[PDB]
Amino acid sequence: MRVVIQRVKGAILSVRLEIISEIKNGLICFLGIHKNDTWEDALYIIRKCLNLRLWNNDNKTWDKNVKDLNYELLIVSQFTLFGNTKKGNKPDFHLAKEPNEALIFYNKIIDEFKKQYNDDKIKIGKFGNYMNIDVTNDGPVTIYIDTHD
Amino acid sequence: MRVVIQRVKGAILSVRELEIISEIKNGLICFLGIHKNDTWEDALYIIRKCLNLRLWNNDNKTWDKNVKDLNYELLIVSQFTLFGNTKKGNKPDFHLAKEPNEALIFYNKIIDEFKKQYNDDKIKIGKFGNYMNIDVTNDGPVTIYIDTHDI
Ligand SMILES: NC(=[NH2+])NCCC[C@@H](N)C(=O)O
Repeated sequence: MRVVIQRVKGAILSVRLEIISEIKNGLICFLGIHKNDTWEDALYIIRKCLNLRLWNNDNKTWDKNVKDLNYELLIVSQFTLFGNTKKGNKPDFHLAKEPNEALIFYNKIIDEFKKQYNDDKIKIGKFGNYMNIDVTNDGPVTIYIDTHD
Repeated sequence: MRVVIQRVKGAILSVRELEIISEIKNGLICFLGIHKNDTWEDALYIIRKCLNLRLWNNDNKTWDKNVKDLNYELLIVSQFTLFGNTKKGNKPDFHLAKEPNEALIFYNKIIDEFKKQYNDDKIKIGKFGNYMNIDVTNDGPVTIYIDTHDI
C-alpha cells in the first residue's frame, strides 16, 4: 500500500460544505490501498504512522512521534495514489483496490490504528466521497512510503 | 526526482509570528524532492506532468483538463523529506536527497523552466530550505505521486 504522510498544525475535513472531522497538531495520512495488499501491508503503514519520529523535541531534531506528543491522525483514503501517469496525462487507476473491498480493508486499518494508539485520536472521511480538507502544513514535512519495497 | 501533487482550491504559504509570501487559488501544490543523482531530464519529466496531468473534470468527461487548460496556478515547494528513508528504523534519514547548496541551484533552474513551459505569473514558490507553514484547501482530495527513477 502507499501512504503520503504530512505534518500538520491542524486539519479541517468537510463534505458537500459541512465539517465532519477535525484535528489539531499531528498527521494527515493519505492512504492508497493496492489491490493485492495483505493485512501485513496495513500493519506496516500503521506501525510507521504511529511510530515515525517526525517532530523536533526541543533541541533534538527528528525525535518524537504522534503517540509521544499525544497528537492526532486523520486518515484519508486516496486511490489516486495508484494513478499510473507513465502512459498519457489521463491517470490510470488499475492497480488500486476495488472500492467495496477497499472500504472493508480501510475500516480494519482504522480499527487497528485505534487498537494501536488511542481511539479518540483517530479521525476519518467518507470513504468514496468528495471531501474538502483545509490542511495546515507544518514544515512542511512530507513522507512517502510504498510498502512494496 | 520525487513529486507529490495535490489539487487545491487555494494555498497560502508563510515563513517565520508568521509572514505570508505566496498564494495560489485553484491549481496544484507540488512538493518537489530532488535526488542526489538527478539529471535535467528528471526535472523536465516533473515539470511536464505537473503542467500536463489532467486532474480536473469537465462536463461529461473525467480526468480531462490540466492546470493550464483552466488558467490555474502552481505552488512549487521543495521537500527533501521525500527522500526520507524509512526502511530502517523510525528516525528518517535523507542520505539520498541532494545537497542543499546545489539543490538550490537545481530548484531555481526548475522554477525558471516551470515559467518557460507555461506562464511567468502562474508559478508561485516557497522559500527554499527555510521553515514554512502552508494552508491547503485540498480539492477531492487528489494526490498524485511520481518518482522519475521509475523511468
Ligand atoms: N472522486 C472525488 N470525490 N474527488 C476527486 C475528483 C475525481 C473526479 N475526476 C471524478 O469525478 O471522477
